[PDB]
Amino acid sequence: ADLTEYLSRHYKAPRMVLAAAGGLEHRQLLDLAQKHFSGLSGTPTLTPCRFTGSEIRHREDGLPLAHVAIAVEGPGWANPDNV
Amino acid sequence: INIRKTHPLMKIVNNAFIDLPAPSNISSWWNFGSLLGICLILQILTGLFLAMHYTPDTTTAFSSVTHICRDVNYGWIIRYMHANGASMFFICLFMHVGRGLYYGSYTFLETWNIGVILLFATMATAFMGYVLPWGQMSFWGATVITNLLSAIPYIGTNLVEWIWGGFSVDKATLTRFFAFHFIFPFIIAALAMVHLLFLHETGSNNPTGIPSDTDKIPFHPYYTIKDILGAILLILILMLLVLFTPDLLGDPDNYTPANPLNTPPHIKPEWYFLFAYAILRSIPNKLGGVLALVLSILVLVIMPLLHTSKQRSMMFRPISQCMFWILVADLLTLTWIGGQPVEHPYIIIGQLASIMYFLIILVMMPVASIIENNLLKW
Amino acid sequence: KWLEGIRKWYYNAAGFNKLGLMRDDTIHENDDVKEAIRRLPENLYNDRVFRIKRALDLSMRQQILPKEQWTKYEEDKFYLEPYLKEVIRERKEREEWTKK
Amino acid sequence: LTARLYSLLFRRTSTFALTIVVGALFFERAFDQGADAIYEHINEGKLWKHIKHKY
Amino acid sequence: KNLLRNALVSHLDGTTPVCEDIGRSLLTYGRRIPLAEWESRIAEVDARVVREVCSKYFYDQCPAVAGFGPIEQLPDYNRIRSGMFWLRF
Amino acid sequence: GRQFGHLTRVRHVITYSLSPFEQRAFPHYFSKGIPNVLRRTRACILRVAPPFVVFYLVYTWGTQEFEKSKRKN
Ligand code: HEM
Ligand code: HEM
Repeated sequence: ADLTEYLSRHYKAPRMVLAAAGGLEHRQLLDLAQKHFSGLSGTPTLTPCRFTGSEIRHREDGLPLAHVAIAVEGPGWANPDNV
Repeated sequence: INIRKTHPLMKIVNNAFIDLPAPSNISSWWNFGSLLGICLILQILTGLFLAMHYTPDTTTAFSSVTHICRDVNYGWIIRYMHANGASMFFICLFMHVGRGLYYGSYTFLETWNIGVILLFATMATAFMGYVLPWGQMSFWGATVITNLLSAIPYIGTNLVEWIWGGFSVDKATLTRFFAFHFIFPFIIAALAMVHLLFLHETGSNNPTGIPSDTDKIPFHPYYTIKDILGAILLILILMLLVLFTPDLLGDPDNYTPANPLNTPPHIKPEWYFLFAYAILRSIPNKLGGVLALVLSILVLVIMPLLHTSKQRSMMFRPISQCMFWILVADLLTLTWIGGQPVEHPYIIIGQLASIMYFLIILVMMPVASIIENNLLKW
Repeated sequence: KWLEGIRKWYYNAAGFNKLGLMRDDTIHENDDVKEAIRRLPENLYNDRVFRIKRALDLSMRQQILPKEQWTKYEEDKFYLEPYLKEVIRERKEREEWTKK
Repeated sequence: LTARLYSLLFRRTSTFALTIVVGALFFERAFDQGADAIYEHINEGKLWKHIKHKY
Repeated sequence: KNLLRNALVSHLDGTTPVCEDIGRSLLTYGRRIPLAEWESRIAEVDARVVREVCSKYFYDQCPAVAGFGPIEQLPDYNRIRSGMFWLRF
Repeated sequence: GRQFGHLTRVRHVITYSLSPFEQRAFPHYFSKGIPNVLRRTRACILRVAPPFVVFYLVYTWGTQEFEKSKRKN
């Protein structure tokens, strides 16, 4: 029931893109979307997030290699600072 | 790669002050290493300024010290820094020793023995410096302790006319003690480096006594700012002592000039040497007194050879904990009895305090230890 | 016998059941105890270094555990004593072989 | 209040050294003013400046 | 800038990375950027903008450090902080 | 005693640490510090002080007996 509620909540109206690259025709692709995705009938989230900054270590001395990542906060999608 | 991990000086500074693995548990009692170091370099510097303004001769020593404390700019605060810094130096030294004895850090052998040699050196240095102002108490302190060195048969009297610089406390005695007081803290600094070297060989301790090989944190920048905090607390105690009540610890009877004829009634050390003087005059025997004093600090040498327990600290042994606090109160009792005259209740409880000191150390620690070893099924 | 009552009061007031330690987490380590620590199964050894690291943490903050997680005297799983007895017996046997 | 202070005097290091020097000098001035003010406020009367003003 | 151009153009080649780009470019941006506009925004970048933006983001922040394995010699967090900024060291 | 790396052997142990600029300076310094100091005081005075009240009794009794020996005359 939780899985049905998930499927019936998220996948509806603006948040899906039918993408098609390669040797096809845009008219045919629009027509097939118009055919098959009829009856989908789609009709409230995205808060900002907290970048805490901390240190987690999982010490395990029986392994041959040490794996260390370190990150600071990046700008996001919508900046020239990303470039 | 880096400047620090290749350079021959900065490898020493790296294994001392930056990436030394220190335990993440040590309380404020592990600050007195750095406090003794800062007190030692403060003694060296302020004493060096006093030695720039001092003329060591029995005619003009007291006159020159009065010239420092009146005429030279700020000579009074530099002289008071030197004297009360000696007092706070021995406060932090006995707290350092009390830590190292209570938390079972006397399982270290060579660090402990070089420690006891440093204790001998600092006590002899501070006594020679206390002879230097050439007051009445300094004159009679030099006389009585040099005859204490003359107490031993077959070695003594020749040795004491040898270090007298004559046949009494003459000019040569004041100049000899100026030179040895003016050289011995550099030897103390070298043996402090050797002390610290054997420590960084073995590795430090913690209030539990459990070896802390899992949870070492680097020395910088946690314990560096912790020792800066300890240094600021020590300097405010030292400076309030030298700026509000400078006479609260010092002797009133020093400030008379050296008359070799008077012998004042209330002869006493400066307050840090009271218990050494209390073991002495509470045994009516000359060789017995000086041998019991030397046996007291040799009992501090003996102390690693009686660790017959099976924990390390005294955090987890309450019986030995109570016996250690009896030992602390007994040493403070010896200090108080040494700082008094000699009459009948004082005679009795001085004898009883010395006896209970030796009974607590040489007997009560292993009896408490064997009740510990029995009681937890080992 | 009341000496067991002394032992129970002593294990209560000794201060090493406060920090979540068992009986053999506080043993002083000479060469023999280092050998007996090296002679351990893996799970007991990992549980041991974990309890030791929690004890050093709790003494760093100088906070002592709640009532529901003190180690209790009835379930005293002392474990290091057989290996330590074997180390002492082999050491004394080697010493006697050197003496004679 | 704090954000301008961090944006000016605490990003770079040379500006931090400059402001600790300038702050030490301003603290020198105001602190000696306050020190002599308090010390000749609790010993009003028996101090040599007023006795000099008698003369 | 040369490595960015070469990596971007060599990545958006074939069919599958192209269509991945179409999906993630219509969801996140709202429009798929043609690569001439990426060339324009590369031409709007000199050394000055790079060092100012890197002084804005890398310099003097609180990292998230995540370690897995034999990491005893990994520094404690304040050593990462004292290595983050410069007093010119 | 040596440098880091070759001291001990730890299996799976996870340590979390928050940033110091993230968290407050004094976390509840006058709602937990007072029960902690009263707890650590109550767990030590019964092992520290009963020698020192004996020292206080020795000081007062020795003062009183020296005044006993000198205040008859
Ligand atoms: C000359 C005066 C002394 C100085 C300057 C001195 C200096 C130091 C320093 C800097 C340390 C390392 C820091 C510390 O652990 O607190 C230390 C450790 C130690 N010292 Fe001394 N010390 C002196 C006298 C003594 C004496 C007299 C003893 C007793 C015999 C002693 C016994 C120890 C012990 C046992 C340690 C190790 C403590 C530990 O790791 O917890 N020291 N000393
Ligand atoms: C090498 C470094 C030292 C130098 C150059 C030095 C120099 C002097 C000088 C010139 C005096 C005579 C001034 C005076 O008596 O007030 C003096 C006195 C004295 N020194 Fe030192 N000293 C040194 C180290 C120490 C140390 C390490 C101690 C012990 C902590 C110490 C304790 C004393 C004491 C107690 C006096 C007598 C102070 C008084 O009664 O006024 N000195 N020192």
